Amino acid sequence: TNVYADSFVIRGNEVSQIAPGQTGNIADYNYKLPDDFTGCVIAWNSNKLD
Amino acid sequence: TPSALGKLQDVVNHNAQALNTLVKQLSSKFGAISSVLNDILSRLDPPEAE
Repeated sequence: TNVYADSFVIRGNEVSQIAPGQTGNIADYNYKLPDDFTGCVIAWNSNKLD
Repeated sequence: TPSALGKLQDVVNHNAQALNTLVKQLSSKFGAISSVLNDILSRLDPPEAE
């Protein structure tokens, strides 16, 4: 029905916190996903640009 | 001979024990951590509490 594409930049050891039900600085106070999140999490290294 | 009126005594005893057994199962722990809900939601994470 509708697709939302959230975009941001984090470190490498913080990519695991994007999964649902995780706990951390990025998961809690920066970007929280519900326990029943439907979608795909995509991340790639952008050290050459950022 | 109290067994004479046992027909109605059994009825009232079944009516009593059906409610007492129903409320006794409320304090049970079927494959769970605690019988009460306050000690589960405030101790476990939402992904696992549900």
